[PDB]
Amino acid sequence: SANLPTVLVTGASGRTGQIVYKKLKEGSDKFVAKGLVRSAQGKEKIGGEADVFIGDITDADSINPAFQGIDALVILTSAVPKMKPEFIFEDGQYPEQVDWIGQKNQIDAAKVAGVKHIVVVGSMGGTNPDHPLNKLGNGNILVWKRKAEQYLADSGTPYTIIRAGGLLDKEGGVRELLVGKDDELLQTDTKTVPRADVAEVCIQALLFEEAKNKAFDLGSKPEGTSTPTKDFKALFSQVTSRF
Ligand SMILES: NC(=O)c1ccc[n+]([C@@H]2O[C@H](COP(=O)([O-])OP(=O)(O)OC[C@H]3O[C@@H](n4cnc5c(N)ncnc54)[C@H](OP(=O)(O)O)[C@@H]3O)[C@@H](O)[C@H]2O)c1
Repeated sequence: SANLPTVLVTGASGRTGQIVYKKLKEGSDKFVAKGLVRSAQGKEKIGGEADVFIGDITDADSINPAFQGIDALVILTSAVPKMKPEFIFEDGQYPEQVDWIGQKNQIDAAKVAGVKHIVVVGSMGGTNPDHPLNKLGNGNILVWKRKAEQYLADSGTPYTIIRAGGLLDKEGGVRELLVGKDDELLQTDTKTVPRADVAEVCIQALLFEEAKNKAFDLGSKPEGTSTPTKDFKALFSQVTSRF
């Protein structure tokens, strides 16, 4: 409902996705949490609870049930490279299918259900088509994720696109978070961010109107070189880019 949003997080058994899922449950006062995962193993990993759905984002009908009644969507799905030390994408699970098409299906499902807000987590690197990450498993992962991002900006639904720096497994809430445009943070040594702060930014974007129709790159300052971001109003306000 307008005042108690049902928020679906997809890739909810993912590393960032599961922090988003728990934070929607921990604070299941301001939100009703709902998770989408790819397998029964993923669903059990996260508590196996009733608000978790199983589906394949490359099969639009298999994910449609999860979208019923939702108010917001946080997309935390990604094509994931597999190792045979050389990396490859499983068949029909390339960034084209998973990140472009897989996300297209979420976005289309969400418009149907009348979602007020879709948040998507992506990656820095998308202003440069020759970026090293695109070579990984011959995928063009950043190209396809950008396509999904542009498709989301295009759809008419209020959106927040979060292009994270290198993901860290470090404590959330303890860093100054930095917000950039067009990969500019990649010139710095502040171009990486804990998974738990990306998760926090997804949830915060839900709470502030200043986050709607914004696209930014997300980095952080090392813990101890500044005061932790506590004021997300100010943070979102410094963004002016729509893409
Ligand atoms: N790794 C980095 O340092 C880096 C840097 C910048 C940005 N990012 C971006 O940040 C985001 C979050 O990263 P993360 O490492 O926390 O994510 P992650 O652990 O790799 O999780 C991605 C999730 O997507 C799910 N998924 C993949 N294909 C699916 C499909 N066929 N149907 C349903 N679910 C599917 C995976 O399911 P399973 O559990 O079943 O595998 C997984 O749970 C990603 O978009 C990533 O591109 C990553």
